[PDB]
Amino acid sequence: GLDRGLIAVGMGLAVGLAALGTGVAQARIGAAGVGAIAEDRSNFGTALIFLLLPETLVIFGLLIAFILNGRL
Amino acid sequence: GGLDRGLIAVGMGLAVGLAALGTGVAQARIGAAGVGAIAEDRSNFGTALIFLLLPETLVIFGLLIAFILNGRL
Amino acid sequence: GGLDRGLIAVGMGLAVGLAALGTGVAQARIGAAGVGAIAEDRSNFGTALIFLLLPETLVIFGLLIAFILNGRL
Amino acid sequence: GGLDRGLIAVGMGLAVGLAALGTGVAQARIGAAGVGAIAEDRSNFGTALIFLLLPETLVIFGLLIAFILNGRL
Amino acid sequence: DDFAYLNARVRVRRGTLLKESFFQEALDLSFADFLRLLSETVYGGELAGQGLPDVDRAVLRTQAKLVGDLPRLVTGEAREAVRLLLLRNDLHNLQALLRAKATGRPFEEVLLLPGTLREEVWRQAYEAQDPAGMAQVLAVPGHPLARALRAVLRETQDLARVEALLAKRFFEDVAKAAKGLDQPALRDYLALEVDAENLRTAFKLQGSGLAPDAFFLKGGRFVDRVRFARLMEGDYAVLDELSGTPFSGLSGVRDLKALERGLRCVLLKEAKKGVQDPLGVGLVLAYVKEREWEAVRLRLLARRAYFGLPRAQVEEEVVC
Amino acid sequence: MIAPMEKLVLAGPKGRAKELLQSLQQAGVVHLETLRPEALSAYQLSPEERAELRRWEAVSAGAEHTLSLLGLEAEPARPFPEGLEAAEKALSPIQAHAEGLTRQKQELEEELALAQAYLEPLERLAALAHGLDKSPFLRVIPFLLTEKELPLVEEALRKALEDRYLLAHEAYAGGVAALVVVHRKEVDQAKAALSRAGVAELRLPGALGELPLSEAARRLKERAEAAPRELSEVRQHLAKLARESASTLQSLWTRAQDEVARLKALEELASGRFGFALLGYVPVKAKPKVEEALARHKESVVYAFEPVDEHHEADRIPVVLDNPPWAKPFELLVSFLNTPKYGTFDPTPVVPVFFPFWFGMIVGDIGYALLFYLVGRWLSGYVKRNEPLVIDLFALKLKPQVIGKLVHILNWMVFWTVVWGVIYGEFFGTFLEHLGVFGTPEHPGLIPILIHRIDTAKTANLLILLSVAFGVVLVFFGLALRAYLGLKHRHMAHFWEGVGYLGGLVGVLALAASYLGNLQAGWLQGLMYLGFGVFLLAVLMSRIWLMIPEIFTQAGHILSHIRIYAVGAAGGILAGLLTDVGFALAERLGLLGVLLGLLVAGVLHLLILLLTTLGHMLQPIRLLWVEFFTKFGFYEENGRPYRPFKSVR
Repeated sequence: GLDRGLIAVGMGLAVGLAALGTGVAQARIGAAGVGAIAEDRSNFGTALIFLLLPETLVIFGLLIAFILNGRL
Repeated sequence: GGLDRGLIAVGMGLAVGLAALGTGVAQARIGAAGVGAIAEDRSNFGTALIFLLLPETLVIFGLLIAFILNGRL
Repeated sequence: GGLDRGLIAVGMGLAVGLAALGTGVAQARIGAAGVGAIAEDRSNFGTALIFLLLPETLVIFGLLIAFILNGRL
Repeated sequence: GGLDRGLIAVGMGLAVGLAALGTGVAQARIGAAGVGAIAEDRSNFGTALIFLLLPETLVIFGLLIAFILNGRL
Repeated sequence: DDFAYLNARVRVRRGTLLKESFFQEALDLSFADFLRLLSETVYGGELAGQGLPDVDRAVLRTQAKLVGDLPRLVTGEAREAVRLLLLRNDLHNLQALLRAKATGRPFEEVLLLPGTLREEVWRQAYEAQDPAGMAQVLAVPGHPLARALRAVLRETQDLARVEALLAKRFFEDVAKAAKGLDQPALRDYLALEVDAENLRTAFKLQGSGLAPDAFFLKGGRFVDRVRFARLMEGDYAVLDELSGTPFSGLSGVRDLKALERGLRCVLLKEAKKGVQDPLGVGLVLAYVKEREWEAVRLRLLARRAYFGLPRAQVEEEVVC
Repeated sequence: MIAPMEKLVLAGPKGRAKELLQSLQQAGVVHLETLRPEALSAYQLSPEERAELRRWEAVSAGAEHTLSLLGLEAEPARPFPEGLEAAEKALSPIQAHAEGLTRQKQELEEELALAQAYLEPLERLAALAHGLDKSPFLRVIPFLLTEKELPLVEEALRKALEDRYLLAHEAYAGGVAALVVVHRKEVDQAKAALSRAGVAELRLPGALGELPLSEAARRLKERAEAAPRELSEVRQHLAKLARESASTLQSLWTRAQDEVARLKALEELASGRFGFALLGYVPVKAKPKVEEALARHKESVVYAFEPVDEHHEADRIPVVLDNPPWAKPFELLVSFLNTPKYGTFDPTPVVPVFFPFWFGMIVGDIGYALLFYLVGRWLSGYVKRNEPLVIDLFALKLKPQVIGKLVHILNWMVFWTVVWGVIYGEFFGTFLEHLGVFGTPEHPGLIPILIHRIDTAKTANLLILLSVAFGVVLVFFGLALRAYLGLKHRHMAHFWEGVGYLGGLVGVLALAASYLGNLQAGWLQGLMYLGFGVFLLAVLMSRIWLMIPEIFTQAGHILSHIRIYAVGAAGGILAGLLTDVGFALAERLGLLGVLLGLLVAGVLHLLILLLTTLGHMLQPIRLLWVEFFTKFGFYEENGRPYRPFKSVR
């Protein structure tokens, strides 16, 4: 029993670093969304769909985390 | 055998910290544009709060991974 | 002797996370210019969704290497 | 297996993730200027696509080194 | 904050401008064809009736709707870098209100074309016991006038020497604010513009002989004190000395008209270079100065079309 | 295959010019040309026809402005042959009706919006000031102000007469009606001091802030009691005006667009005084229609059906596509990009022969195929209903012919995703768990599987070799096609670049497969000889330099076809893992919360459907668009788009 921790630090590294990636994405996309909403109310749905599009990153990170959980 | 509790703990802490870094980088520019919109007018307050509090999903997912590791511990 | 499964798994996680950071860095500015083209007129819709969905090759290449590693794990 | 199989895999995955980070850094600014040039008029499409997808040689090189290391074990 | 967000909108708006064949075919008509050709384009969105105040109100309203939006839509460093392009209007409105307060003619006297500030500030900023209070209610935070008027307000309350030092302080403050941040295509532009400004000031103050170094500023690079003095006194080989600089075909020019024509052409040429930086501030610069060139050329073609002037009177003024 | 696009030259007299341009514009299958420089004038049209042209354009602009004022959108119909002043008598009364009503009701809404927001403070100060309506001794400074800070504004009244000078706010706490009344000059100076403390007088537009408050409040009561009746009646009359004017006004709009199009194209001719001549371009499958249409005129005025001059000096030629109808509905999908140059290869059949077959290898779920078949039958019912598809969220309005093309591509795609859901063996992710319908030897229940795709020791090397092999076929076909098109036009640099990239790429592939692949380093080394010898021969007999850095990116483009297997394994095991978690944690934990796990796995499965099928739908077509289309050129000088005489109909 020695490698049981290193699978978990790989799990946590994948989760945290993919969270960092989509945080970097949602920074600029949410800034543009808040700018478009501060222009008019009529750009609500496009701001929500462009903001919720980069969650592919974290759901793939949860995929890798649950791979490494289902192994252990 | 040893050298497993510490390593699942550093995975836990690294996950929580690095997801916190991700939503910090997000909420930096999102809250900057939000405070600019609030300084323009008070009408758009609730939409500014909902675009600011959308990236809490990141950290509740990070705490999910942390608590899965701790229940494994 | 037992230093195999954990180290191939942290290689898996490192590949996935770091490629994820790569396509996040890409989609940040591309989605910013995309919303800047959308919120002027809604005729640039498909020709901004193509550029937003274009950098999603990076995480799936990282997932390719991850799934090969899971096959060897 | 030992330390061999574990460490060749992280040498694979680090290469894949880090080359993906490189092409994300490239395609961020190139996609920003491309979405710009398209948003002027729908005429620069055949040149925005080739200048946008010139940097993917990096991640196919990362996958090349990865498959060399996969066949290496 | 984000330069690319504003740059996308600015590139969309740069996609819709007027071509060269427009005025090249509008160089000979009789003002009804002018109303015809302006019925289609984006300036026709605010054209109410017909005639010269209708066309002028349409051009000013479309320019305020299509240009005065981009000082908004960003927050922080991006608006601090883009607000220093369309800021001549605020100086003109402020000096008009300054001379109106120093004259006594009523507050509803001037017409007050829009700059970068909302007009409620202007309505509030006439009654103040202290002109420092007027500068305080005028103050939006990082504004150049908000820290220039209180800078050269430190002598009196309301004079005209205050207005002259206001103009000089404005020019040097805009140049220093261009130097104070990192935009590699706007610092050189504002240096070349303020060089053009005090050069044509020296041309339009020839023959007087008053103290030039009180009028000469700092912030340009192509001229200095000795060229300014030897240009105020009458020998023009120094104006012929400026070669290698973008003042290229401008040599041996004496009168004010051909001078200002050459300066406006070299400013629009060096300001059309801003597609060099398709991410920073150069593209919105190359949009705004091209837009004002197109607006004033549209105005001059309107005047010729209405009053039936010869095309030989206008041919030199569409050269660039 | 691009149509051969012959030339059509006509001539004759000028009344017959307008008449034959009418008869050519009714059967609108011809493109135009300037034909200036030789022996003819530029044809300044006529002064009276110029007046008629600008009057017709005024008719068109007024009709479309009346229509957009009415609120509907401008669709064509069939036109009507009738006189011009009859069209004036059709246009002008409905224009006068709708223009007077859109003056009346919009200014009514202005007056009603300024009235309803300020009825009750005005009526309140009227009931408060019913002892002085317009008495000539003391002005009534009104200020509808904020909450209980009345001493801050009444400090000016304290500086005024304190034992006098009645100034207060009685009631209506939405805005405190601070009224001030002393005198004329006293109230003026105290109003100045109160404005220094912050105050403003009720000086509004209309009748309230321009007259005395009693009669103005009575007029505001009148407008408040009258205006919604006119709201309802003017909506009813605009609805009637729509329902019995829109047909004839958009019919005359179609007529006006036809007349403006004909007269503005009439200046594209060349004439002097006893005749004209014009030139145009006709696709070869339009020759009998134009021939029978131009058989009508005077003595069958002389046509010149020239076979078009060849690929030299050929950039002004219009281009069409002309594909067989099995490959027809991908013309929009290949025409998002630019157009060829009439002498460039027709690129359109390879996307039916490749793209749905690649998308099958992307999506190998029978449940995804069944959901696509459901939305396809929905969308074919939508073109049965003949409605244009509209959504204001995306501002997507589009006509049902594009939607029928979308039906065709969706059916021709869903067949290949069915067959690659069969071969890959995945039903809705993984519903082979309970009913072992797909045969692996770890749980053989029923019919076998061809490749398992969930593990990689059995799948990954074979699938990755086939994924490279499709790119090998595609890129070698593209470079051979560029060499063909260089051989066609007698332009030699394209031929050398094609054969050079082909030789260098096959040399790099042979050296890779030998020195990094298997053993037997004997046979392939002569192929390395041949490949690099051809590459050096091309660079020497070319002098077309900077191909040497391109060959690395060229190997990049032949090797970047990994992504079909990449997103295939990604989406496949993602769906399989989601239905695995849902099915296992539902069944083997509780046995009756199985519907709970089933529907939450279903809704998360449809969530990842809705959230990444856009991306792994977009991946094969960008693979085509940035490998295959850019190998053989396709990005040079943009061609010239064929638009005929419209006759908008």
